[PDB]
Formats: sequence, C-alpha cells, structure tokens
Amino acid sequence: QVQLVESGGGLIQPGGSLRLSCAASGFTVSSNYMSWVRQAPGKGLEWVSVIYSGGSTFYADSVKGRFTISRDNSKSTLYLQMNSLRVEDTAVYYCARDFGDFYFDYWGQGTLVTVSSASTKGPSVFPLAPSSGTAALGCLVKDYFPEPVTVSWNSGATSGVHTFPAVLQSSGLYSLSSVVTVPSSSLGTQTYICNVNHKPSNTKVDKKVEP
Amino acid sequence: EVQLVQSGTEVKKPGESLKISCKGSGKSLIMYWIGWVRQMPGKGLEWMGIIYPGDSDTRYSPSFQGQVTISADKSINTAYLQWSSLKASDTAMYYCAGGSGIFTPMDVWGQGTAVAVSSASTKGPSVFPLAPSSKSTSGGTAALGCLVKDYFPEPVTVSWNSGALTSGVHTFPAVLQSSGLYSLSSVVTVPSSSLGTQTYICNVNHKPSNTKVDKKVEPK
Amino acid sequence: EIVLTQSPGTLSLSPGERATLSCRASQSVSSYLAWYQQKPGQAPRLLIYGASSRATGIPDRFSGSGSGTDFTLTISRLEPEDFAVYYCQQYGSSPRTFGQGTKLEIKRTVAAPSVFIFPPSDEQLKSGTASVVCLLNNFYPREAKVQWKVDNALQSGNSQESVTEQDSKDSTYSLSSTLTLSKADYEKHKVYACEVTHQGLSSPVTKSFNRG
Amino acid sequence: DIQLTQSPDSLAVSLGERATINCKSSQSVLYSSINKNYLAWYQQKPGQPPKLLIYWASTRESGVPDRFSGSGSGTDFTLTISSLQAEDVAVYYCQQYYSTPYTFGQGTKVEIKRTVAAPSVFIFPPSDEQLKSGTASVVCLLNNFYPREAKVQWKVDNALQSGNSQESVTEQDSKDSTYSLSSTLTLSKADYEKHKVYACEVTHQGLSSPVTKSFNRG
Amino acid sequence: NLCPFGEVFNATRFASVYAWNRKRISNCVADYSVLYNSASFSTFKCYGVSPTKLNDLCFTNVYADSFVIRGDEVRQIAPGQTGKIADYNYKLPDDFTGCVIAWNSNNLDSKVGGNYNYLYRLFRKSNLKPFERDISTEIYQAGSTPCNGVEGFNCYFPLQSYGFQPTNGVGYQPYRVVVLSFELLHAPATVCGP
Ligand SMILES: *[C@@H]1O[C@H](CO)[C@@H](O[C@@H]2O[C@H](CO)[C@@H](O[C@@H]3O[C@H](CO)[C@@H](O)[C@H](O)[C@@H]3O)[C@H](O)[C@H]2NC(C)=O)[C@H](O)[C@H]1NC(C)=O
Repeated sequence: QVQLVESGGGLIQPGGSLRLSCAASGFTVSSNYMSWVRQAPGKGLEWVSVIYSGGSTFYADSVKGRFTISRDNSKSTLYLQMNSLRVEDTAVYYCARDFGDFYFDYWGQGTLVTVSSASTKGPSVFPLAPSSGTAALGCLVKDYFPEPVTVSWNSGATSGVHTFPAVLQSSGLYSLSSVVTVPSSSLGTQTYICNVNHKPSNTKVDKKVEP
Repeated sequence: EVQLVQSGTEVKKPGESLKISCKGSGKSLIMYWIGWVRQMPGKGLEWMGIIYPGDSDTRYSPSFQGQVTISADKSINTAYLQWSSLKASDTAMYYCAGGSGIFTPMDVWGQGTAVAVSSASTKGPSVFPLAPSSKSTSGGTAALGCLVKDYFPEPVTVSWNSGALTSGVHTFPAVLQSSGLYSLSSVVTVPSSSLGTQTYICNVNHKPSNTKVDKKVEPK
Repeated sequence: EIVLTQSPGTLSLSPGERATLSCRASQSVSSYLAWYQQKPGQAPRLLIYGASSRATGIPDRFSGSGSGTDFTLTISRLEPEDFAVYYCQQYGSSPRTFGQGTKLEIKRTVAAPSVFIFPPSDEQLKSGTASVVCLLNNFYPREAKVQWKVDNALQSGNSQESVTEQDSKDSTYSLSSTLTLSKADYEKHKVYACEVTHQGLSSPVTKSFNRG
Repeated sequence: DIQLTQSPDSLAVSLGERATINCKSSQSVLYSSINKNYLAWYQQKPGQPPKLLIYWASTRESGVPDRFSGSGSGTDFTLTISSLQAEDVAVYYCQQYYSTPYTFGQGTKVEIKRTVAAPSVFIFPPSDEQLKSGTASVVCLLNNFYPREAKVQWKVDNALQSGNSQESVTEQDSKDSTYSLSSTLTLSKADYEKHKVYACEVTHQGLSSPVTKSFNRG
Repeated sequence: NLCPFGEVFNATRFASVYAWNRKRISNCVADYSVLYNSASFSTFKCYGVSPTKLNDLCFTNVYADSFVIRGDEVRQIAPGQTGKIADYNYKLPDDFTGCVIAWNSNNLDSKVGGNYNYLYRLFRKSNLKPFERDISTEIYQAGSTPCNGVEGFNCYFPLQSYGFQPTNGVGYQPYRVVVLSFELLHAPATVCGP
C-alpha cells in the first residue's frame, strides 16, 4: 500500500524561496530513486530533478542552480528546495517514485505552486438565487487570489452539483461559480447553503440561497 | 607527428567579434588536449584555458572565465578561441598548445596569431631619409638610415638595396605613438669612403595599405 | 533534448470501440518509452512500461506496441470512465521528456442544454459591481455558442466562459458565461438576455430578465 | 592557484659558461603516485613560439641537447645550461601542470655576456622632405654597445625635453653580441625653428664621461 | 618479453561493466606506441600521464580495466563523475592517473534483435568506492519486507540488460572501454618501456 502525500505548496513572490515535502509510505525512501515532476497549468508534464538510491542528484537545466532535491529517511520524506523562484516555475508539482531513473510507477496527489508579485485576497460569495418542475441555483465565488478554492453544498452532502473551473479575470483575480439542480417544489422546505473555503487566506464563508 | 597551425593575423576595432582557429594534424591527435596561451606585447605567458576536442571538455582559467569562449569541432580537428566584443587590452599574440593529457606539459605549439585591437584606420607610412653627415661618420664607418613614420597596422618591411645590403642593418622595433600610429627607423653601417661612389636606397613595403616606398638617402 | 510528439491531439470515441494513440520521437529510444493516464483532478497513473508491459493492476484491455521512434497505445473495450489524458514518456536518453498529451473523451447521445440566467445579487450590487451569469447544464456535445444581448445589442469584451469536465455518470458538460459590468453601467440598461446555439437546439434559445 | 616565481629576471653568462635559473613554487608540485614533480621548462626565442625543454623537472624532450639539465623537488627547482652556446639566447619559463589553472613564471632573459663595448653615437637632423609636411624628427643612434643599459637625454638649447621622445632597442646581435638603440625626438615645424642647438646626451657604462652629439639648425 | 596489451584490446568478447575485467601487467616491456598511434579510437582521454612520455618511465604494476558501456555513459568514465555507471558499476578516483580509451563496437557487440548479454547494476544502497567491483546478484530489497531471494513488489533484480541493437542511435551503441591505471609502490619497478 504505497502512499505519496505532498505539502508546502502555495504562493511566493518571484525570487523567493519555497520547499515542498513528500511523505512516503510502503517503500524505503533512501533505497529508491525519487523524482519531482511538474505540470504547468494547461501544459505538459516536465521532469524536474531526481535523487538516486546511492544519493546522487540530478536536475533539469531550467531549474539547475536553483532547485535542490533531498531526502530525510528519519521522516520518510522527499524534499525539493526551490530558491530564486520565477513566474515560469508556476506549476502543479508532483512527487513520483522512480523505477531506476526510467519511469514513475507511483505518483503523489500533487501540490500547487504559484509565483507572482500579487497579493493574497479572500473571496466574496453571492447567491445565484433561483427564480421563476426543476430549478437551478448556486453561489458566485469572485475576486480571490491565489487558487484553489473548495466548494461544498449543505455542509458536506449534495450530488448533482457542478463547480466550474476558476477563470482568471482581467483584474488578475480568479472567479468561479458552483451550481446545483434541485427540485422546484422544495424551495423553502430545504434551506440550501454553500460552503466556500479559500485556504491561502483562511476565508471560510457560508452563504444561504433563497428567492 | 602532431603539429598545430593557426589562423592568420587579425586587425580589428574595439567592440567587434573575433574567432581565431587552431587546426591540428597527425596520428595520435585524439589524445592531445588543446590549450590557449596569451602573450601581451613584451610581457610573459598567460594560460587562458584548455579543451579536450573529443567531448569538448572545457576548463577555463579564472582570469579568463567568462571573457572568452573556447570550443572545438572534432569533425575537422579544429579548436577555436572567440571574443564577443574585443577590447584594446586584448591586443596580444595568441598561441595554441597541445599536450597528451590533462596535467601534462604542452608538447606541440602553434606558430601564433597576432591580434591587434585599435580604433585606428589603415594608414600608409611616410618615409624620410636619414642623410649621412660629419655627425655620423666616426672616422671610416659612416651611418645612415630611413625613418618610417605614422603607419597602421603592423608590419612594415624595410630592405636596403632591394635586399642585397644586409650587413650592418639595424631595423628597430616599431613603437606605438600616442596618435595610434606606428613609427620605425632602420639604419645601416657602411664605410665612409663609399658615400659618393655607391647609392643606398631603403625599400619600405606596407602590405596592409599597398604602400611601397623606395627612398634614396644621400648626404646633404 | 528529445522532443516527443503525440498524435492525434485529441479524439472522441464511443464505449466499446477501439482507440489508437501514437507517440513519435525526434530520435531513437529503443522501446524505452512509458505511458501514463491522468484523470482530471488526479495524479498520472502508470499504464505501460518498456512500450509493451502493463503495470500492476492494469486491465488487459490496455496494450502497448511499437519500437524505435513510433509507438502506439491501443486501448480496447473502452469503459465509460476510461477517458482521460494520456502521455508518453521516453527514458532512453537524458533529460527524460514527456509529450504534450492526448485528450480522450466519451461520445454519448446528443443532449440539449438547460439554460438558466441569474441577475446580480443585491448584495453584490452594493459592492459596486454587477455580475450576470448564464448557465448551460447537462448538454452534449461540448461545442456551444453563447451570446450576450443587452437591450437587443450584442455585448462583447466583458464575458468569460468556463466548462466543467465530462460528468462522472451522465458524461455531459456544463458551461457558465458571466457578464461583468459596473453597477452604474448595470442600471443604464433594462433587458439582459442570454442566447445559446447548440446541437440539441433546433433554434437558438434565449433567456432574459428585466431589472426588477 | 599555484604561483611560480623565477630568479633572476635577466641572466648574463659568457659563451661556454654555465647558466642557472631558479624557479620557486607556492606549494609542492610533487605527486606521490608517480613520484615525479609536475614541473616543465620552456624556451622562447624572439619571434618564436615557446619550445618544451624539460618536463617532470628532470627529463628532457627528444632533440634537446645534453647541456640542458633540470633539478629540484617540491617547491624549489633550477634549470642549468652547462655550456652556454650563442643559440641558447632566449627567455626561459617554468610552468606547473600540477593543478588547473596552469601558471608560468615571469620569465628569465638569457644573454651572452660579452666585454664592455661603448656605443657609437650619431645624430640626424630632420630631412627637408619631412619639414615640408610640418613635422620635424631628430634621431639619435646608439650603435653596437654592451651592456643593454644606457641613458639618452634630449636637450634643445640646453633645455631638457619631456614627453616628445620615443625609444626603441634592438635584440642582441647574433655575431658581436651587441645592442643598438634609437631615440627619436619629434616636434612640430614651428617649434623646431624656434631653437638653434639640438643636443643628444648619452650615458653608458663603457663611456668615461657622458658623450653629447649636437647640431645647430642650418 | 612484451606486455600483453593485445589480449585486453583485441579480446573477442568483453565483460559487463558490473563485472569489469582487470588485467595485471608486470615484468614486461611496454610499447605504448601500438596504442596511441592507432586511429580506431573515438575517445582517448589521459589524466596526469603523457602516453608518449612513458617509454622512459618504469612502474611496478599497470592495470588494464575492460568493459562495455553505452556511448552516453563513456563520459562517466572519468574522475569526479556521477551516474548509474560511476556510482554502481565502475568508479574512478578523483586523483586517477592513466588513460581511459573507448571505441564504437556496434559491429561486434550488437546482435539483430538485441545482444542482451552485457549488464549493468541498476540498484545499490550506496556508491562504489574507486576501483571496487560488485558481482552480487542478491534481490534488491526496496522496502521493509524481506524478499527471500524472490522477485516481486519492492524486490528488484539489481542487474539490468543493455538493449544493444544495430538500429539504435550512436549514444545507445555499445562501446568497448579500456582504462589504463599506473601503480608505483616502493617495490622494484617491473614495467618499463623501450
Ligand atoms: C588490436 O588489434 C589491432 C588490429 O586492428 C592491432 O592494431 C594493429 O597494430 C599493429 C602493430 O604491429 C599495426 O601494424 C603496423 O602499424 C603501423 C601503424 O600504422 C604501420 O606503420 C605498419 O605498417 C603496421 O601496419 C597495425 O596497423 C594496427 N592496426 C590498427 C587498425 O591500428 C593492435 O595491435 C591490437 N592491440 C594491441 C594493444 O596490440
């Protein structure tokens, strides 16, 4: 039962420093090849660096001199120290167990790294009130930075909901909407509430929807 | 049988790009590391860097790291030393040397490549006679010569009597004047009895500018 | 570096058919190629290694072939949820490189969109910004056209669109078109309409609301 | 980096005598696995590329005559020429290939120690051709002297000149082992005609008193 | 009594890099000119010794290490290098003195369909020390569960086989490599050149 869980991702200014962590279970970290692979948002996968079972480290030319891969077997964790970060480094970084520096047979869930001189701003939630057999309603999550934002309905189960991908606005702030299709004959019988959580700003806002 | 042959003399203006080459030939060439040595006018030898042509293993001296790029092309057995923007301080003779390993003495040397970096333009020499006199007779051994002034670039060739007169000839090294031009004097030693009977002519040739001067020098 | 080109860029197949993905390399890699599957919101999952062999837990339907420069990923008996983004990775020569990917989608029956429009909330208007949202829900195929008409005047330059991935069960799509304008500009107009052109719609469908 | 220093800067030994050149290293260039010091000696004749005489501080290159011999170990090395021949006149460099970067010594100039020879001094007034161009040049020649060290001073109507004279010396002649010097005084034609006496003053080891060659304009 | 350099260079078959051969050479006359005056080499890289200046020098022992690697991996046969071959198969000391010699051997070590006889160690807990040879075939334990000498999950065979095919690119082609190592102890010198 192999688990790779990552953390440390977030927002950092250009030229700053960040360090991702990757806890590993089900195999010995020091006895295996370990690699970091990043997928830039909307682009392809790119190999970043590798550490050998013997301890040798190699890096991609784009990230050479800036990134540093390491491991701490006492915590079964693989690290990637990112220094002198740039806007192009913005990507979802993955942690992958490497089979002899050839291919990746196990992957971590991934962590998002955002590099911008912008500043964290909390989201604002507005009701998409249903009006006029079935009905549709939702909440509008607008003007936040950076991503991601998680939305849930009626405090952790409803189904039949669609949370659209966030879209970057001309102001430089993301925005998204979550919708849910509900029976029309149950407007006031059930009080519908949307849970919005924007971790990078610790903003946890719940808004009711009603006509 | 390894030997090194370098590219020809280069005259450039500051800020221009230059790329001199070093072609080697012979058996056992695959094991010879090619290094470059700089020798500024009148001063000693400076080691610039080295490269192994087989895999372009390049190692620079810290003084020259980032100032020059050393490369090679193993297809044609040729190594290169290149500048992006030349400075006047780069005016020096450049040698390429070969050795059969790293941390091995340089066995094979090239003939050298003179490089001149100046803001000056090609100008023809002016030749003036140094006439013999009672101030240059010293009994039975008179002295005369020619003054080759204000030319660029080097070199000038000075001959006496179309190369026939060679004994007693002293062609002095050129000196770089503050005007950016070169000046030179060549003098000869002849018996003082032959001033009137024989005619002495100095032949000055400046190939970089077509200048060819035959100056007759006679007592005034 | 070695550049890997995947062909086609995308393809739309039906459950039970066969899909043939290809990977082409700038140089020879001698079967040192691997394939991965990345469902949305999840990490890549190893499918084959060495260009032929399945990994642990990979169903028999997946198959690999080819060698040298040209490779083929042949998934058969396409399950409804067999559709994700598939990458080819070479490890013959450093640096190891991936392809740009090949998307894979399910073709289901054509479904007309359910169009709903939402006026900006009074709470949002107090902030000084008005947002009008048009919702296209449970429609196939993905291709759809949304136009914003304000007082019968086509509105351009202040609308953004967002499409969800294919549904987990219905395999349908959903699109949101949001019209953003200042509160001052919002009350300079009366009728806000959203017109949608789609395969399942014989004629365009318009949903509109007055201000009040 | 390893630094190498040589001594003396210039060496003068007579024909057939012994020439000794010292090379001192900042750190040891000895290597235990081979037990050979990574020291080399080079010879550079004027206008010629350097030639490798001795490598590993004791072994001669093929074609090097026996009169060249290298010695020393660690940080001290010496190059010895047994019977100095006239063809050995050059500048000799020691160089280390123990560690990158390679470094050379400052170089040692070797000349033939001949007997003291006083210079023959001649002066040349500028030619009328050069005067017509607006510039006057007065040339003073020190011919066939030894040793190389000499002093030349220009005096125009007993006024010492500064910043208007350039100097050039020949290499040691291959037969008589002498040196020749030329000092050129350059003035504009206007300044040249403002004065009468142009004197060239010479100082040398072979002259009991400073010799002066002078001419009066016209 | 000439030195047997021909046996290691002219050998019909070479060893896998993980089991590199070492030929001890002593009490013989070393004509090094047969090596450097050749033209079949694509790489002849020497460190700290001049191959033309060894005829006048005597040694106690000279070692000739021979094996086959890929073209991409020849760069790893050098002091201060890292990689699969330098870390786990053949390591040179930082103060290495001698020459590493390589040449393309596609015509000899590649068979149609793949030779699959030359091997290289893929897994190891720690890097090899310089001039160390590891021939272990024990199942590599990548996890906490003992493998009991059987292959499976978290249990890999430490050795991997080269895919030497004539179609492959130049860097993938087999290359025979001979490394000359010079030893000078306080024992009497036995390896002298003409
Ligand atoms: C490994 O086998 C090769 C054969 O490919 C041997 O190389 C050969 O060595 C002999 C030495 O007697 C060479 O013969 C002579 O070579 C010189 C140099 O060209 C030439 O002047 C003579 O006329 C004569 O041919 C032969 O050419 C050479 N062949 C090649 C292709 O290099 C080699 O001796 C064997 N290895 C060792 C370590 O001995």
